[PDB]
Amino acid sequence: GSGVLMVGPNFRVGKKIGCGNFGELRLGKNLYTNEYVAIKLEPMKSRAPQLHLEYRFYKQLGSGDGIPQVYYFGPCGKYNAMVLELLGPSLEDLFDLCDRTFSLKTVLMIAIQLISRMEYVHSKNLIYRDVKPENFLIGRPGNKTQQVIHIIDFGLAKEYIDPETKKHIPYREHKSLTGTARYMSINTHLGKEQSRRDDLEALGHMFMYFLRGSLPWQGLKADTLKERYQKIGDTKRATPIEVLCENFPEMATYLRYVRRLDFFEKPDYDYLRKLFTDLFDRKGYMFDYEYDWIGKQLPTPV
Ligand SMILES: CC(C)(C)c1ccc(Nc2nc3ccc(C#N)cc3[nH]2)cc1
Repeated sequence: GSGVLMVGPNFRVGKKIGCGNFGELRLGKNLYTNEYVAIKLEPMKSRAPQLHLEYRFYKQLGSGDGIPQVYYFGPCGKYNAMVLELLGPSLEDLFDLCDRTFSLKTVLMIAIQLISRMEYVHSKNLIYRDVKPENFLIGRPGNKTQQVIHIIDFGLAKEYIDPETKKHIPYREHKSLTGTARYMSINTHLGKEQSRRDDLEALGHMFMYFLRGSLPWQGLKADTLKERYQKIGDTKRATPIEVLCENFPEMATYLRYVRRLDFFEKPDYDYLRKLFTDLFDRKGYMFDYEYDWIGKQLPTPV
C-alpha cells in the first residue's frame, strides 16, 4: 500500500521527536483539522505494557488545567498508539537553555503551578510517582497555553484510593526501585510504598535542583542499580535540609514539612502554596509569566 503510517481515521504519524525514547514519541498531524499533535507509540510486542492504562489514567484525570488533551488510542502497524496535544519544550530543555540555573522568581512561578497541578492529580485519586524536569512542558508558542506548565507521562501512576473500598491503599515496604534516583523521596529509597507526600517531596528536590544548578548526590555511581540507589539515599539522609537549602528559608520549610508528612496524610496544599506566594510578594516579584527563558530561541519539532 501507501507507505505511510496512519493512526485512527485522521492521524498521520511522522518523524520521531525528542531525545532518548527510541522512536516511541513521534510528531503527528491531524489531517482533518490541519493541526500538529504528539503521538506516543508502544510496540504491541512490549514486555511491560504501559500505554493503554496510561490512557485510562488520562480518562480518569479528565480535562484539566496543565493536563495535555488526549485525542485517540488505537492500533498502528505493530504499534499501539496514543495521540495527544502537541506541547512545547520540557523544563530540563529550558534549564539547559538558561545555562542550568533558574532565578528564584522563575522557580517560584513554577512551584506555585506545580503544587496546584499535583493537588489536581491527587484530587482524582491518583499519585504521580515520576517527578523530573523532563516530564513538565510549557505550552506551544501561540496556542495560548505556552506559559502554562503541563505534566506528562502517567505511565508510572497509581490509584492511591481503592475505587471499591474507598480506602487509602495500605502501607507496605519492599517495593522495587525503578524511578529516577536524583529526585525521589528518602522514603522511596527505603522501599516504602509511595503516597501523596512523596510526589511533593520529589518536587522539592527538583526545586532545589533548579535553584542551585545541581544536587549534592547527583554524581553517585555504583556497580549495581541497587547500590547506586542506596548511595544516593545515604547522601540524601546525610545532607541536612538547612545545608541543602542554604539561602532559601522557604524551601527548607517546605521540604521539612513534606518529609514529615504521614503515609496516609493529606498534604496542606494551601499552606505550601502560601509559603511561596508570601515570599514571592515579599521579594516584590510580579506573577507575569516572564520566566528566564522568555525571549530565547526555543527548540521545536515542527
Ligand atoms: C525540544 C524538542 C525535543 C524539539 C521537543 C519535542 C517534543 C515537544 N513537544 C511535545 N508535546 C508533547 C505532548 C505529550 C507528550 C507525552 N507523553 C510529549 C510531548 N512533547 C516540544 C519540543
